[PDB]
Amino acid sequence: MVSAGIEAMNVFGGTAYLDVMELAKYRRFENLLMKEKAVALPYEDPVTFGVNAAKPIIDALSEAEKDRIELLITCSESGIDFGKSLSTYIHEYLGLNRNCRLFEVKQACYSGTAGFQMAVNFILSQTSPGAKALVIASDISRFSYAEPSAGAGAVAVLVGENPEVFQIDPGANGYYGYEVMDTCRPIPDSEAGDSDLSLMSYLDCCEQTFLEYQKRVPGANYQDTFQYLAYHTPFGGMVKGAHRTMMRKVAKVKTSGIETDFLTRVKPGLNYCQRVGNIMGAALFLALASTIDQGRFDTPKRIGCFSYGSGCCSEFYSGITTPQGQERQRTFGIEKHLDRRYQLSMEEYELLFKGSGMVRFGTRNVKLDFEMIPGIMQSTQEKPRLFLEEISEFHRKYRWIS
Amino acid sequence: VSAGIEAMNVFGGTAYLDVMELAKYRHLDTARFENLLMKEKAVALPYEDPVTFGVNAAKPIIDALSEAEKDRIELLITCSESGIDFGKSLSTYIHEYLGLNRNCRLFEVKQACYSGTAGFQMAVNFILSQTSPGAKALVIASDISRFWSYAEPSAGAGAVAVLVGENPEVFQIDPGANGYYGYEVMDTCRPIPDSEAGDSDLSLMSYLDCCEQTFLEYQKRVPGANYQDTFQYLAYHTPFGGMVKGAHRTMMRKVAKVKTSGIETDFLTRVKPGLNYCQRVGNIMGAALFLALASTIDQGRFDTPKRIGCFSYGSGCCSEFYSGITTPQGQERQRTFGIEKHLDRRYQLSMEEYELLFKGSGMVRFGTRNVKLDFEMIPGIMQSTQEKPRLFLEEISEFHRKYRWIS
Repeated sequence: MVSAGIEAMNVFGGTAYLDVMELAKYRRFENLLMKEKAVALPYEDPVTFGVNAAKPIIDALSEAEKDRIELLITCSESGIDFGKSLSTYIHEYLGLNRNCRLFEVKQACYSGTAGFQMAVNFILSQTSPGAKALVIASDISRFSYAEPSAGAGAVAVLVGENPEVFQIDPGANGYYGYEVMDTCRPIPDSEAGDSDLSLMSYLDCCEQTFLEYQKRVPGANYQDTFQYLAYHTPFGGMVKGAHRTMMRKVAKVKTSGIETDFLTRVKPGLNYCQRVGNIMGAALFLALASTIDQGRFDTPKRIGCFSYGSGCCSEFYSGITTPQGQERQRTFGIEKHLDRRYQLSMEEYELLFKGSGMVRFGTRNVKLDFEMIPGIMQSTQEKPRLFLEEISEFHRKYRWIS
Repeated sequence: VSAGIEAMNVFGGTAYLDVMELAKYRHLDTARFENLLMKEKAVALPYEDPVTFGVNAAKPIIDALSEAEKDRIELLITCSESGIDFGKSLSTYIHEYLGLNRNCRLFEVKQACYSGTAGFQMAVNFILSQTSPGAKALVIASDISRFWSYAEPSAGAGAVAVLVGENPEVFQIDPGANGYYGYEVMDTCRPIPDSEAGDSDLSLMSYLDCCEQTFLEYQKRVPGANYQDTFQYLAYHTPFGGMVKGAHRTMMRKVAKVKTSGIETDFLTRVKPGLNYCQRVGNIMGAALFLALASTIDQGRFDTPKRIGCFSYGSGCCSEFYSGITTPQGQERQRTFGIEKHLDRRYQLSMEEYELLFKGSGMVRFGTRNVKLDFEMIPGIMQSTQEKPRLFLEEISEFHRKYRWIS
């Protein structure tokens, strides 16, 4: 009847980043498909990241197409308020039409997929024919073995009725959730709990989501049905591990062919995760976007996506991306934008770390210095970017910088 | 395919106090209270939280379902601004203690008091999408107020659970009949763990702006819609009855453009029913509109199917106006939950008991890592009423919450 999914998607992978191994030295042989991690500056927040992710999408839309954006869901665990959604600020600085539902969803790293699935149902519901939605997953890590791994990033996803970049397979969904005692975020500016069960639950969910998908999609098969696979990816290493486990557990193939399957179906999805680090609720979208830019779509290919969030909830779902989709995605130049970011030295990193306190969950009044790390602003010369200028009686003021 | 509320129930606290009594005991200007239609406010005990409230709201709904119907619950959204964690959703704990099937999406939505409606509208679209035919969803709006001065007597605690599905006798929504409107505004927000801040200076102006613009958007999509004749009752986000009375008046002048003399009558026949339960509970934030909807259905007249119009607002802000039909059968279903009876059975705090509670509310405070709760800290309350089993917070251990059923 009516199709639904991603019409466009873009990644904002920070203004600044550091070299993961360098930071380990300055602080052995883990070395686990990490290379770079993005780092939120103090004049940056989840609004900044979300707006900067979504701006290139909105820029490319006509005035009429933009006014059809009628749902803006931001997905995060880096909330700035217990009641005010990040979506309010984002709605303002992207200049969206007021005829728009806006809110924030939260379930650890499942947030993005939850937001996306609700957006998809808005489209399929046809409660507003021709409408679009914008789902923005945005997370940052402020502040031992988590520090070099923990990133900052956002992925914006425009959803609608002509989804050349990722047309979902309606109803082809295996969702699974249950309460588990796991690493959570019970304190304002930090984490707590235990990643001791994390992997076990991720793998449990990974299996059970696919089995639920098979139950609703008869004939589905983990090896042949999917030409690429994308996973919630905190770091490449554990996804490589989880893929291996899936091929033994579920696909039940011989050990010798697994490395090949990983390289052809999963490695493309992992490219951008190495440039940015764990971006939590945006990690799966990042991997999806990596998959689409780094893979091959001479003809339409099916991609299977697994989403997981601690606590926990999870979902496995799938969609088609076409040659035209991949073309659209290339115009955003994600890789080029990653190449242009500013590399912190360890000394600069220390100035940032000691400065991150001035913007800390309770902060009522603060004025930010964009020159606090002198080189960064006037360093690249690109499209305008949003930054946090000040907090005044808890209300946030943002500024465009060219 | 139809969609909407198949059942709905309210949990209005274990304990409550008399609002005027609390104003006196705090030595406040009684005048600033006198026309606001407030009587009682519910108060979360320290052994209660948004999970407790949510679970207790939803339990009777789940009890009334067959095993098979319950296993079709595939979406659990909880709607709050009283979150307990930056990433772990209240839905995880609620999913556990209601015993739902693991084949279920779960998460939390947040936009001030719009949270509930946002959750409910996403749930409706799950049903209309037919991505899982026969599936149901459960949307639970749950908020509590822990502890500026003039908010204390007004600020309540409560939850409303809403089962959404394909045979909605209690509120069948009108698909696409939706006027949503939002924009950024500097308003009263919740930027600190256990409190509020900002300014209710623009709040009313924005609530009224939104109330008008949502209906105009609704008209734009529903040609022929009319604020007076189309809706046999109207429900609003209601923090307290007084401002909804005011906002209805304003709407009848601004939008319906009727003569001043007939407005009081229109308020009494179309709005006053919806305000009954709010007086018993106080402002329950994201659940307030659902509370008023439930009040409307229990207290109104549905000899024949009536259309109800609902206005949802949340500071910051976002808002939506939408409508549905409720049938005589719907109102019957709703009566089986005995909401009024449950409100009658709550424990009334004295001011001395209220002080013990207030000084105790600190031990359960957003950052709390380890605590053991005393259910006898206010001696009379537990073994007071004799009702179905109820969930309470027993302990927090390394940030993980443990809950207990008490018969």
